[PDB]
Amino acid sequence: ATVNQLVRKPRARKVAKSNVPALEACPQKRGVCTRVYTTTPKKPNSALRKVCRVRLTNGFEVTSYIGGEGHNLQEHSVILIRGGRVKDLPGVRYHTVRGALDCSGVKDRKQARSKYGVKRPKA
Amino acid sequence: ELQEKLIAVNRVSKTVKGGRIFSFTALTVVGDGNGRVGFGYGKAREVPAAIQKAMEKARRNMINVALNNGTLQHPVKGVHTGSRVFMQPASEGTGIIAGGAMRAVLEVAGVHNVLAKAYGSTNPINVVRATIDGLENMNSPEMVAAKRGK
Amino acid sequence: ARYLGPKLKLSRREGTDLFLKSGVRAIDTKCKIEQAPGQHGARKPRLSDYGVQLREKQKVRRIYGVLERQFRNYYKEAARLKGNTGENLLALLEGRLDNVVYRMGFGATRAEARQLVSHKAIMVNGRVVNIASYQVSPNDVVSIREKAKKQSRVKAALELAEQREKPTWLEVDAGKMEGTFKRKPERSDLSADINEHLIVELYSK
Amino acid sequence: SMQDPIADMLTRIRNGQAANKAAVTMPSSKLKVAIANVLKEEGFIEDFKVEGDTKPELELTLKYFQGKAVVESIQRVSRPGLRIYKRKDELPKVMAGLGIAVVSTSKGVMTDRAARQAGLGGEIICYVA
RNA sequence: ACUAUGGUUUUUAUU
RNA sequence: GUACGGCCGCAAGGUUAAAACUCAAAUGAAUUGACGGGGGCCCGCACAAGCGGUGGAGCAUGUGGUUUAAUUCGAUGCAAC
RNA sequence: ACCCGCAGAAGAAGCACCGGCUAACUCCGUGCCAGCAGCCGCGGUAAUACGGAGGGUGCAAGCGUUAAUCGGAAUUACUGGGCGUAAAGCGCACGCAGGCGGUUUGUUAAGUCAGAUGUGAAAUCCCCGGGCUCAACCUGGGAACUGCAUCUGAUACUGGC
RNA sequence: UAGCUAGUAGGUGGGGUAACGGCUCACCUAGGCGACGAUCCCUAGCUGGUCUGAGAGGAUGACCAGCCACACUGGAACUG
Repeated sequence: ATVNQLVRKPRARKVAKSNVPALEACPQKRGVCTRVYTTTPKKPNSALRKVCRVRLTNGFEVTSYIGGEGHNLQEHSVILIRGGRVKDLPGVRYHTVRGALDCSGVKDRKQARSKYGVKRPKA
Repeated sequence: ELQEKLIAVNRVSKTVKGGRIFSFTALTVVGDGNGRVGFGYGKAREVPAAIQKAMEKARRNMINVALNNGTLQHPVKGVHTGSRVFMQPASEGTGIIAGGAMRAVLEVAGVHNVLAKAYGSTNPINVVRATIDGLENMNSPEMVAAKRGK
Repeated sequence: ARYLGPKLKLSRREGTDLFLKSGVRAIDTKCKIEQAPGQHGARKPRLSDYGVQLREKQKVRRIYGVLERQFRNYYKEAARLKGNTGENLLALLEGRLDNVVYRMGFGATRAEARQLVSHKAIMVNGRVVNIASYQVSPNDVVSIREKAKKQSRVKAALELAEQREKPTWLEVDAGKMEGTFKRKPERSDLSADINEHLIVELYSK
Repeated sequence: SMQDPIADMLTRIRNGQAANKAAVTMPSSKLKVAIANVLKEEGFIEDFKVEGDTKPELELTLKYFQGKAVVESIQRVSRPGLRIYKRKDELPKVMAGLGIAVVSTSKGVMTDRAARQAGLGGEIICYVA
């Protein structure tokens, strides 16, 4: 734009991702859960996956994936919800945390043990 | 000794009936001695065939550039085929530095002390040309001995 | 960290002796470095295009026991007062208190020398120093504390130091275990197990 | 239409030098003959001559010595809509000291040398090498 | 003057 | 040009013109194949036309369907039987 | 705090990564299933892509995963963007209010350039003397903060007349 | 959001405060403010500082030093 045009008004601004504060600008929050159901994947594939529907006290309503070698969940069971889209499971922008609340932990590993949540046996 | 360098070798296959067959493109610099720079393209089946086919072309062309102290006399910009190259003088010892397609032109001129960057296009066949245009925009003297009289 | 694992498997993988676990059984043969050529081809099948300088960068770190973040900081401070990263970088590593305790001969390895420094047994100009990265300057006096002067490994390390190449830039007395720096080490003598076109573009490469 | 007598001054020289011409001619003005007097003193041109009863026109002669052009940069810097002003130590070192700049000042058109020697600054008019 | 339709994925060499 | 308000028209309309949602795309150029109810010069027995057939009967010799205990597994448009 | 002794290897190591980009990789099992994926995409009988196993790679009292900000980003473009088509030049004519305007003189001093006196809080960067090894920190002296005001020159260009 | 406003815009006379002004009243006048965005609405501790990159530039101002405001929600101000 010309010097005269820029002295009148500068160029318009853009914001890449930080435009909607849906999860209150955190990586994770808590949700009580309102619904449990299965979502079907992009392209015909056996990879059908369970999800939990969560409603937030800021007015947002979202869908979370429940991965972690199992499923024990029902409505009002209370779980933690983290940012994490599933690129083949449409509308699912969030992911479940198994470090806390009623969402159970996983089997013990030597590799990939910083994922989900791992307890020690008495041994 | 004649000055030479290989810049890069890339696979540049041939589309054919039933699929594909494989060839290589080489980018080189030679010319006619130090600070007398000539460029070479060559494509062939096999890598060493392409390299020599390029160097025999780099021995047909040359440009004699102003580099009378073997170093950048001033900071300079050069441009060719969307590639833009900026060069400024630096200290000698670890001062090389700069991407291979700029560096190859500097090595065949005996320059080892720079700080240089590419802008716009990083297409290597043109970054080399933009560096050789930057050396066309380089100067020598101390022109107070030529412009003024005496 | 000190890695704390088996040592000779590192030198064998670099085809270069790193002075790790050196002395006695490690002098005159049976270190087996570059003696296993494989059953077919050079085992470089493949292997990575950046393998140099990348393995040379681990070599120059591991051979002084110096960690990445500190080695990167050495590459930045080495440039001051026209010092050149092709000269001052190596003279800073050789001027470390853990290398000076190794070059004065009180440690048989740079690890053994570091383990005198950190274990509160070393002094610089009469002051106790536990920092292995302390830079020794052309007037510094380095010595051991009385609680360690008669230790077995320290006396055995001096029996190897007299067979090693003499560092002419310093002085030492073994009966007091006290020495002095007289000159900064220079590239015209200070020579290393690294190639001449490598680690001169360290980081961002 | 035409706003600035300097906006068609240096183009003639840069384009005429590219055409390998020994002389370049322009409509005359106070600042054009003030710039030419300094470019002759600093040896960037050989001579200049000015004549016309209807319109005074100024012709200056280009240096090539034995074939190669002697002026290796010809730039303006500054324009009436967006002027450049430099202070006594902010005065430029053109082509990293291989070239020179020309300034207008309160004492009249002079080099960046003559301005820094006079301990003063001012407005930019030309950049050369 | 015979011609509308035709689900998915697809092969060679690189340090 | 989808939505909301404002302006303007007798009206169709004229003007300003998003957001959410969603994908690694849209798009300019030049290059080589291949395809056409496309072009030019043209060849094949391919079209054409002068004849002989196979297709209908009975019998034989291979391939599907049907079936049992097996009624074997492939080949199977041009390129099988 | 610091000194002296009693003490015995004793009480002390993780987590991520290894088809191509991309460091280090092979064998087992699963057999489009289960379990994965930054992009190209993995898994149907050699899976270097899942789970394990044996060996390597990386950093370390840390190592890692995420919703996001700065870099890479000159792809927001001042230093430093673009308008024939790829994306933006108004279908056209005239023109108020805005932006811009030859040249000889003087004069105004808004603006520029030059010189001072005030001020620009202390921490603090950077130089540098102490204090704890280095340094975080406490500081002792310097510097900069191009600014702004108030006095005063130059008298050239721009606006003004 | 393109128009907005009635102590808004100017005068005359009182009172008020340690002192100023429409500051607060009562009356005469109709002006005043707008594309350099008035009017209105949403958001909001500010700067020393902080992080980033070679820097420019960008994202941002806990603590820190200084300054301005607040004391459950709200009015009046008084003491000194």
